[PDB]
Amino acid sequence: SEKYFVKNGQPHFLISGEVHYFRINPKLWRNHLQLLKQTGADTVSTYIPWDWHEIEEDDFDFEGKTHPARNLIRFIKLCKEENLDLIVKPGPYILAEYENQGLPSWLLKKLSKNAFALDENGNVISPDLVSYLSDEFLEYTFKWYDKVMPIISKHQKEHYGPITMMQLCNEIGVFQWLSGKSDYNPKVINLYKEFIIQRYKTIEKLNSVYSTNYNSFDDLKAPSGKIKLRSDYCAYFDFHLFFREYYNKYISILKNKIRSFGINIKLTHNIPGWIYGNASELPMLISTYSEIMKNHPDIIFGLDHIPEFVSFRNAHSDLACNKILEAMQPEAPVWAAEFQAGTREHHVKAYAKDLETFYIASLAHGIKGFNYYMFSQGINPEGKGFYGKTFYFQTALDAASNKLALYDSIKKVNRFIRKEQKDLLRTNVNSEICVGFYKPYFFTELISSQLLKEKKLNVEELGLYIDPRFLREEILFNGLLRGLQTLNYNYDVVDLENCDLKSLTAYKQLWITSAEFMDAETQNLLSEFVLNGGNLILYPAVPTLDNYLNRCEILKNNFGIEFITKDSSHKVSAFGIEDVFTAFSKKQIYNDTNSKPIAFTQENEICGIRKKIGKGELTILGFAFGYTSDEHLELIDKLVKLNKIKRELFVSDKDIQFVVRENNKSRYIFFLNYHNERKTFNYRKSSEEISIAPFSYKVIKENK
Amino acid sequence: SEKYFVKNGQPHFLISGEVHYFRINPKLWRNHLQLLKQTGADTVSTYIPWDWHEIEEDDFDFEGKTHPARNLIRFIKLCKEENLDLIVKPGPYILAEYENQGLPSWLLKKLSKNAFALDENGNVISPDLVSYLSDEFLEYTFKWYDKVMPIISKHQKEHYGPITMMQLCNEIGVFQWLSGKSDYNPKVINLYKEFIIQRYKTIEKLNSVYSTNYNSFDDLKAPSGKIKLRSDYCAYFDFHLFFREYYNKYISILKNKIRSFGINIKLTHNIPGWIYGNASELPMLISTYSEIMKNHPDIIFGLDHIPEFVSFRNAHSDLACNKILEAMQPEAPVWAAEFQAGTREHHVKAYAKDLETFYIASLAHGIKGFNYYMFSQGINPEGKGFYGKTFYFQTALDAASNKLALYDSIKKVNRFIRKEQKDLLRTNVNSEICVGFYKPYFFTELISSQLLKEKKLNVEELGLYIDPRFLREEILFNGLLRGLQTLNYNYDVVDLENCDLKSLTAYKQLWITSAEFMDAETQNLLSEFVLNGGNLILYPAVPTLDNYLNRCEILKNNFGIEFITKDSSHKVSAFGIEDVFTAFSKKQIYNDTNSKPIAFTQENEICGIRKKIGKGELTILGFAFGYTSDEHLELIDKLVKLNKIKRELFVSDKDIQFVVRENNKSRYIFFLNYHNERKTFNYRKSSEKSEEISIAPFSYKVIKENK
Ligand SMILES: OC[C@H]1O[C@H](Oc2ccccc2)[C@H](O)[C@@H](O)[C@@H]1O
Ligand SMILES: OC[C@H]1O[C@H](Oc2ccccc2)[C@H](O)[C@@H](O)[C@@H]1O
Ligand SMILES: [Ca+2]
Repeated sequence: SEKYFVKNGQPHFLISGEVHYFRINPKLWRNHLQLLKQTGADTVSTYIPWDWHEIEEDDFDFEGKTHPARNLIRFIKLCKEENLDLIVKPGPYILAEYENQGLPSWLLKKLSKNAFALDENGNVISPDLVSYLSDEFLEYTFKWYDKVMPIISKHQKEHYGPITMMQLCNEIGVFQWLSGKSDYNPKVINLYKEFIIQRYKTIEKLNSVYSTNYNSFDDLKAPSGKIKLRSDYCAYFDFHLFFREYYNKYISILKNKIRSFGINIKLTHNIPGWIYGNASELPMLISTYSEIMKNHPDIIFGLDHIPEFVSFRNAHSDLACNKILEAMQPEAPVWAAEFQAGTREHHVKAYAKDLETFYIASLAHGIKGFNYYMFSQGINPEGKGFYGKTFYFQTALDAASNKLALYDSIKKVNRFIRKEQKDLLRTNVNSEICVGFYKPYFFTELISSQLLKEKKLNVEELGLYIDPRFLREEILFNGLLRGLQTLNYNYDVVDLENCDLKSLTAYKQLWITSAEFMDAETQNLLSEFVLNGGNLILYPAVPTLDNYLNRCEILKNNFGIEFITKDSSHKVSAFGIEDVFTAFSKKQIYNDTNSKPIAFTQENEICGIRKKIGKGELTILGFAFGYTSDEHLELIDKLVKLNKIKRELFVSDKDIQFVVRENNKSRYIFFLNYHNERKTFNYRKSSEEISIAPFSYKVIKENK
Repeated sequence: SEKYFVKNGQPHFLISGEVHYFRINPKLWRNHLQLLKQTGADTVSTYIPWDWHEIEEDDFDFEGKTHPARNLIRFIKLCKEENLDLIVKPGPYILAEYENQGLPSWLLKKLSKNAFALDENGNVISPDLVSYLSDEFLEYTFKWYDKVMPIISKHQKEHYGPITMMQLCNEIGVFQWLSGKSDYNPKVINLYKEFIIQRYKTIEKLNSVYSTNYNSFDDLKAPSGKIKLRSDYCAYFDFHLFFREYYNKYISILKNKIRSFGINIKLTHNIPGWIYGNASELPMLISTYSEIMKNHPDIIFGLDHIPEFVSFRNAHSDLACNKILEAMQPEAPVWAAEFQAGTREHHVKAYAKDLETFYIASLAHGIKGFNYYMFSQGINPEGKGFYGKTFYFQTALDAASNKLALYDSIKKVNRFIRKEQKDLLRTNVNSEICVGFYKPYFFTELISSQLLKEKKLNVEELGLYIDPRFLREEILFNGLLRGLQTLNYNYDVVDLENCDLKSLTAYKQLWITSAEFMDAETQNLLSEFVLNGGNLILYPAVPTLDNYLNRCEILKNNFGIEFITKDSSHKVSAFGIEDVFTAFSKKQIYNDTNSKPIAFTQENEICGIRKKIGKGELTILGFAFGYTSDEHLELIDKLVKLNKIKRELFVSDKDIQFVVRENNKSRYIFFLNYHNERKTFNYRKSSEKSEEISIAPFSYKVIKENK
């Protein structure tokens, strides 16, 4: 049932280290590789920078003719001689704090204006930033692939070379995320028009959905500026859908070109979204790959994990990300393509004792492989660094292959992983809670994000009051998921899109965090789930609109629900918990015919009910809570206990986190102390008395 | 020369604990006070909530007649019996996570719409947010003062009562900051119009400064919306000046009213600005008090320190804040009105082992007094909690008066303080570096802040490239001040406004972080500083404009500087350091005349020079760096060594922070490990058998030397 990497027909924990040959003295290449191998790592990973190897137009150096660190061929040869597999990442974009993000200077000087990503006025967004589908960009990308891909092909495992995986490009769409700017290149906009024509067929159909007054598709302009009208929201929503198809068109073109060279190894991509040691925005980035993930079963996405520190402040980020990736990519192992080792930023410390706990927590949280990023520090050649001379700090090895504090932490964790991998990789957690992932709430990177300074989405101007980004960050990510992890309740996440009803019935509860809008297919799915015998917890709103904010009351009508939205105090009572702080004055006040009232406003109006529908159960809360008080943890605990869900262990200290991973023969108990306090506690199933240091861990094995 | 509290003509370390009588079973009040006293605390501090005591309009209970915990009079008498002095804070605002920020529900229901803070449309900003100078608000505030102030007066120290200090209101302007919404109440806009007429006298004079074409003062409207023209920037700048006068009028009215009750105790106010464990915005909030601090020498401002954790991620916040308060309030001790104990938010943990280090770091960083907030947890009575039933977590005492883990940390710190306070309060750090505090760069809370959502200031639209908020946050707060602390070079901060040259002349170096604008007074001051023998480090710009973005080239002309602004790679070389990443493509390129070139662009154009001017030295760098790379620390170190400034100690681990504090009698060495690593290091004094020390993660050592 578990998904994991395989070597010699047995479960294999992929342990990779990132070592940038182009940033290391080649006299020390062998020493770096030997020290990486001696930690128990099996794989080494690097970019192959286009700028570094196509030194002038149609002048390629892979042999160190012009600089010894351009000897890619020797580096590949050394990986094989030192018994490491190799991951290669030839771009065209590498990012990696490399000047021009890896594109050649000669290329960026030579490209015409229409090869660049353009703002709505037709101005170049950045001299760094090409249009992914530019004819000229792809032609030059293809000429780079024509040189590097024959080398990669010849050095595949198949041909007793070390190369086992290749990444296509790097964090596709990350520049639109960080800037909050869409590419309005006329070639992109023509592709958007085609998408829209393909989707709606006639202007009459688009007008009926958007409430627009176009006489033809010629009238239609790409959305831009703030959303003022529901028609602007509709247009921006489809513009988000378009970019997900656009990114699939791009990676498909690279993939087909790669396959033409007989490259049959595993293809990868990498997911950004951490910043300042928080990952609450990474689900938005995962959502931009929805069309890639549906159309490429053979491309493995891995996570870029950048925790920076390890404490209760960010403990929930990596679990929530790993669970959402599992939801979106159920047929591949959850792995970290970039797994923090040292720090990209000198002033943002990465402590060995923090990262060691992160590595063990990551195992608890279901990770099946990782690539330490950066295992080895680099020195930027010839000022090719965007920032200073040095690439990364507090790594396992400095750029001269000096061992640093993190080295012995990685060796220790790797030795544990190698000892346990055969059993540990085959373990899962017993989740009786399912949490719905509704991707359209996440489709906002051009209008609502932590990184976008401008707020292009203001739901109150649309006659709404539940903002999807507030819902998905504060009520879901930092609220429910943080709360369940803090309470040591296992959950799984399920992608509600095309979701199999049969997959939902294993769970005792399904939790849906709902705004005022939800498509017909999802309202029908939740209707059928409850009628067939499921237990649904739904808050803060019964939805009444579809994704285009047109009337859709399927779930409301099927459940016999009636409500009025009314203003009250932020505080409610729920299940006899007084003073539960809620996000909104406006709440849903429910008619309680055939219902049990279970939550009350300060004036005793009914803002939550329970109800039997068909064979199933409904709990509807007409208010939004996250986790910002002890009453929130009390309320989640009461909700979980409605359907008699139990934690695996009794642990005497509530502030110890545990994860029980089991298969038929083996149990692992991961204890995690995310607190600056030496804790002593005892545990038993639902002497045995253990002490854990601050920001530390303990793993116990039990045979069944 | 140190400023410290004095008790009976001796240095006194003010150690207070916050204990909310209104949130504690009154049968347990005495036990809370006894346990606070047993930590060596000398004072207890509490809000007196208007909502709690004026239970209905004109129905007052201070005696526990309608609820036992309304017995303020008994709580005061218990403070006296348990030998604790008392700080009282009757508002009218208390915030304190109390429903309606302390204002009575009956008041907010009764007030007419023109008592509230309004947006530009005339919509109520928040049902909890009054207009400070609303006639209706002040009439009810005065009726509240009429009942609580006679009690406070009767129980003052000079009448043998325990009350020694009183806070006026609570964090004035904290609501205008957090919403980024200014009050457009007609009372406020009318006061602004009077302020503008008084400032400019004639519409012609205002039009000459702003470059506007108004026919009369009646055509001038309060600024709103984004700044698009230099005229919009001028209007918003005067609007900021007006709000500083507005807050001074509010506090002046409360002060005048209080003094009429015969209340002669020390008056206080409290500075907000920490959020998410970072204080980089606090200097903006303290700048909103510029006019109060000039007009009220007798109101002592204290800091509200909320670090949440204690690591390299926030190590520089408390020192930079303590130094900036000293700069604005040099005649009073640096103290924390609210000094984090436990956590206001269940999900935001406060570890005893973090806060213990914070307490010791605060001593190293020159704190002279504090009020542990919260010493005692509370339980909100009668649904009065804004956010939940429980007030604070992980405190020294739970609501029931049980000792929690933090209790023994506070007792340990208090014990050291009581043993050492006689010498420690008198100790100075030898600062040879002075950093200039240029208040106008901070005057942006209506247009540019971490908390404002809609950014109104875009300097590029004004033909500028150096944003004053980016400068003061990243180049100064997270850059130079962070860098000096990390490198263990002592610095002082000086307010450049009405700054006496004689106060600058004691330093080996003055560091000025400059935007393209700076007033004529400050350009003249810095000119005279260098001519008379001062050593000035100035970056990233020679300014060429005044506070209204009109021509002012005084400093440029006095220093014989010629420059052109040119685009280049972010990276420069400086003092032989290659690949120094700088914030901007645009750099100042200086003529080499009568100067040594010491920094070069990628085209080897000159973007920094050193020169001798009169008896002084000038170092100008035409590029912006904070601390986002190792090269930045190398550059700060190089600049400091230009005048042969030395650290107090050789320490074998550069990641150990230290402060040496000394007087004639005593030397204290404070070592601070802001890192999750057990560190073993050695040290010795820079002049004149190295000592070895092992320090735990996130921990401290203090060494006392006699002589
Ligand atoms: O911290 C923001 C992002 O920082 C990087 O991405 C960029 C891309 C362009 C410029 C700067 C950072 C990382 O690759 C990405 O994983 C991360 O989420
Ligand atoms: O963390 C934001 C602020 O949080 C509080 O301020 C408010 C004011 C109003 C509403 C909520 C918090 C603290 O008193 C203040 O010191 C702090 O800077
Ligand atoms: Ca019904």
